[PDB]
Amino acid sequence: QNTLALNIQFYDPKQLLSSVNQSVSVPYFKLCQLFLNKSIELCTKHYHLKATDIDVVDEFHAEGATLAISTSHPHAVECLLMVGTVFQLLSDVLYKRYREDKRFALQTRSAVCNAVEAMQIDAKEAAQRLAQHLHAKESALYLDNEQLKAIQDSYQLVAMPNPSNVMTRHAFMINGMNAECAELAQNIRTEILMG
Repeated sequence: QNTLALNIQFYDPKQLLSSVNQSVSVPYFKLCQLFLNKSIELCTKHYHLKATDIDVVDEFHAEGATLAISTSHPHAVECLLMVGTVFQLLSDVLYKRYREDKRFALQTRSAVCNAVEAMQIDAKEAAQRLAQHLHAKESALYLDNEQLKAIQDSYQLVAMPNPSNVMTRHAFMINGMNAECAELAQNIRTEILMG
């Protein structure tokens, strides 16, 4: 399919999304979407792509958000992973701020995936299935051999912990990133927050 997908989900161990008021959840989902749109804009700019080169499949809602990008675009893998990295940094700032203000907020988790041949599922479904097994602030990926080579020098990958299903037995947890990668993510987060 030549597609990569990014799925973001809230971590909600107390099932607060099952009782939160629409008056609070609607604006919160929109603020998460605005931060994600700002990440798309500056990450695509960095990789000489347009914001519209990333498809908004599902806007933020209680069950998460999904983005997709065609692998025909140069830097597609690096760009979508960076979008997830920057969004996760913004999400952590928002969560800490709202909790201090005793406002509703949840931590997020994310996954970037290509289609999974053994499972016969597409990228969107793979990213949704991988992100569902993550905990707060975690990020994971499933990429074909070629795509892994293009980013294993940028990201520090480890095997998934106590994997319980085929999707988690195939994925890698993102444990960290190299110096160039960390500097770029922080600089984009700073540009989005400051001004």
